[PDB]
Amino acid sequence: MRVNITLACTECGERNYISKKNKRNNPDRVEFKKYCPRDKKSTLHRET
Amino acid sequence: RIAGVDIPRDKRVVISLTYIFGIGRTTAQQVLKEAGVSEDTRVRDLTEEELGKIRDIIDKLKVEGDLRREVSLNIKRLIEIGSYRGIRHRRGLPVRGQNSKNNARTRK
Amino acid sequence: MITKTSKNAARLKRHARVRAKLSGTAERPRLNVFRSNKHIYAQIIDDVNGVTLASASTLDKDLNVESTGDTSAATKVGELVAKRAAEKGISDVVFDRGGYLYHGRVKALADAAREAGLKF
Amino acid sequence: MLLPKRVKYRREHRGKMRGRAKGGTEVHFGEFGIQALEASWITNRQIEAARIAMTRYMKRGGKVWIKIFPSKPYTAKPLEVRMGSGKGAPEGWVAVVKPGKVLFEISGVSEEVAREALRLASHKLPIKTKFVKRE
Amino acid sequence: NRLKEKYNKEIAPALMTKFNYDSVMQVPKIEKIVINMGVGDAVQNAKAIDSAVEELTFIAGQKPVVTRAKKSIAGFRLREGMPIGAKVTLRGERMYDFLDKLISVSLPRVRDFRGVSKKSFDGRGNYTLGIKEQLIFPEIDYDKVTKVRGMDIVIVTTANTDEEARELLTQVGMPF
Amino acid sequence: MKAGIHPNFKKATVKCACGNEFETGSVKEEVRVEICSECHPFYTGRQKFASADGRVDRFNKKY
RNA sequence: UCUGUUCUCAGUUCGGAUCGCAGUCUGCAACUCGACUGCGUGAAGCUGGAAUCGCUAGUAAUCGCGGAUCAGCAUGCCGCG
RNA sequence: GGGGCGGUCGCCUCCUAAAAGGUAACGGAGGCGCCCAAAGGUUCCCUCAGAAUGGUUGGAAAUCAUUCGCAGAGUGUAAAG
RNA sequence: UGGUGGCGAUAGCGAAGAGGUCACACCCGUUCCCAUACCGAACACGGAAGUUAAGCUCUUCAGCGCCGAUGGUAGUCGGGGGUUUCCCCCUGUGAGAGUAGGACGCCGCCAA
RNA sequence: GGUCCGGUAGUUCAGUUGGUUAGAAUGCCUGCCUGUCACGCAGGAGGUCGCGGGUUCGAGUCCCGUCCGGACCGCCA
Repeated sequence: MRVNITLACTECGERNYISKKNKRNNPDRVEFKKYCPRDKKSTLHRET
Repeated sequence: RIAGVDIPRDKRVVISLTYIFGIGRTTAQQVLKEAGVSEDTRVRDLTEEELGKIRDIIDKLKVEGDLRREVSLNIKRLIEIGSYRGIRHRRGLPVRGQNSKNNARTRK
Repeated sequence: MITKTSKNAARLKRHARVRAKLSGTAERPRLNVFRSNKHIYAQIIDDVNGVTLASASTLDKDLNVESTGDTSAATKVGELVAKRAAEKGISDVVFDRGGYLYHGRVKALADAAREAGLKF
Repeated sequence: MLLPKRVKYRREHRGKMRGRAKGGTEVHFGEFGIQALEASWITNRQIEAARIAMTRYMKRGGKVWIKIFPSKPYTAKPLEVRMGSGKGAPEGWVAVVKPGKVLFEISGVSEEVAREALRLASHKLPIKTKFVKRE
Repeated sequence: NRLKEKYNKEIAPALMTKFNYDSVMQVPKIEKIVINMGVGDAVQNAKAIDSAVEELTFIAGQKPVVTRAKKSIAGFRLREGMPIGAKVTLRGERMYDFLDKLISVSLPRVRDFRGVSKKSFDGRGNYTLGIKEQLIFPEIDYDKVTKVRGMDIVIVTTANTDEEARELLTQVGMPF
Repeated sequence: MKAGIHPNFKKATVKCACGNEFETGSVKEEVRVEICSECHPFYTGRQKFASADGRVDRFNKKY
């Protein structure tokens, strides 16, 4: 199954991005690097 | 090894060489006697010249690569000559001559 | 014999592939390279009118070297074509490898053109 | 009883008929043939009956050619039902025959017997026919 | 190497005179000698290919590649994605170093030998061997061998027809 | 070649029991082939001298 | 059986079946359809389900040796230790 | 094509559809309520399915080598483009 | 003769035949740049032993493929009839599978 | 005429869902047991899945149609 997830960051709490993922294929708490708006630069986004 | 086949490396020479299809106990003992190989030695420990000069003697006797084919063409001769012996070979029943009634189970 | 395709025939497909994306317009012409076994050719081409502007080769009638096909020749011909662009100055060009791999004498030629001042 | 051994769909439009036949307008394989001069449908029962009426009479004289195949099926709703609510099941195969098409052709047989035998078979078909021969 | 020098010195002139090629370099030539491995795995024993690879590396001069099966087939229960077989290509000095071992020691060392397949050719100069034992050169650590499956061997030449390749293989040194 | 993955390959002399010498390279360094192409019966051109082969269909009762 | 040498737990030097080759004997005669022998070969079998048999000491268990049948034909039978 | 019962109710592909678009019927055929951290983005490089012939374990097909081969093969999935 | 563009293959596919001092291409060997999910054929690398065999470039051809109006017809816009699921007459309009034949290349710009 | 079920060893039922394995009693066969038979005790073979077509690396077990039977409905004037 695919489950919704919202992305989070350590550089700053305010994070907004959403995505989809498969529990079987990625049980681990996934990481992506994306442009945070309020920090005004690219940072590394975890999920919640 | 000896003639296109292996030999166990840790057995007495006289017994060990018999494994090649074509020589049994008597043939092995007489040919190793002719060679002068002491008749009892693990084949691991033997010398190169004696190995080589026991190769040629057994090559001048027929061994498996030729006896197998030769026995097969002999039974082939018996088959297509139309012999009673041949048809017994063909059908797989005993050939030497036995009462097929009771046992006959070594074949089939 | 075993059907070995011509090396130039194979190269032409790659050259067409890369040419599909770009071409050299007016005031933005295109450089080109032939990496022949024995020589290296360079050309500045304007696509739309279908005519060249200036060219250079290892077998040019001066400044020769016994290389005539190696990286040293590539550097020398590169700075030569830079001057050949300079007199009827263009100052900018779209690079276009001749369906080659940007590692060797093509890189030497590109380095020569850049240092001579043809702003890619 | 020519079944098409398979078909892409078992139901399709009845279609319409206009103009002469597209091809096979004259004899091509036999000495003589029979031609239809109006448009209509022709079904397994018709071709089978005509074929038997031909061959059983002609006996050992020769061979008979058929240029027809009922690739077209045609449907019919089950008896005693209000119309509508789905196309009916298919229960027969039919061949379109525009005018000019030559149906049957005969080979290796005398002229007069072929003439009268084709006349005999023509009554099996529902269609005005005209005798026709190779140029 | 030895053979090759001989190929330059004696073979090419001899058969060039024997066939009258106007251009000398048109003379036929061995292009590659290639090995294929196949293991009835689908997986039957996962360690089978993982053994065949590093025995075949010793047999040849360098490491092979595990062959990736093309399409799935339930006849052998061979799912698409479970590796079967291995391939190593040989050419240059290596092909002659390989043919050296083969012609000199390997074929005469077979459990039994007569003249090699009479008409194994494909039709256009290519030619294949099916040898059942791994006994190719006598210094393999042969006691290790568990499975007896030998090699599938293909010699590829620049020949355009079977007759010229047949003639060439003679003085290359293959019996028939 | 990609360094390391291939085994060490080097010059490897060949010695047969007949003394025939051959100029080979191998993963190994010295090989003792028991019988070589100069000796093996079929390989001897045509059984030149490595042979023991007679064949007859005979019928002889005269003693 | 006793003594001594080798073998070192395996389908093995156990087992010897069945096979091709070459012989011996008898008998007019050994293909159907003998026995024996030299080679080559070497099979199944690694203690046998449910069940079942003989045996009260020179017995059972083993080991051989003769003998009637008779040219040859014995793992049978009779008898002996 | 009276109700009841049966069937259907949203979305996507094609035909019906009358060479723009649109166009109904309890007309004719299928599918969707997802899946993919790569099956995305980009740079770089190629080329198919099937067939014939040789090749063992291995045949009709496993894995190889040659030749033919404008697309038959693929394109996550249902049709069309 | 090489390079590089536009044009519908009238340019293709085949069958034959010519060339190479120069140009090109095969070739020579991986020493270091780079690479072979195995490899110097391929990638690149640096030469120049010999070869026009192939590629490439030229000469020839209607076997295949391709292009192709003329008059016919079938269809059909718009009118008019008929015994009208379908036929026929008039103003046009105009199918394609068929032949008349065209073609086995035409235009450039930089280096000979 | 419609809707829904099913169809497997010689007989009766699981599996039929688990797409990637065909099973359990009875019957039958051999042997033992008994004076013989029957019980009983050892062992053993079988179907390759109603029929046809299709998806899939793979159909018994998924989707279609055909045959077979069985359950339900077939009402208002």
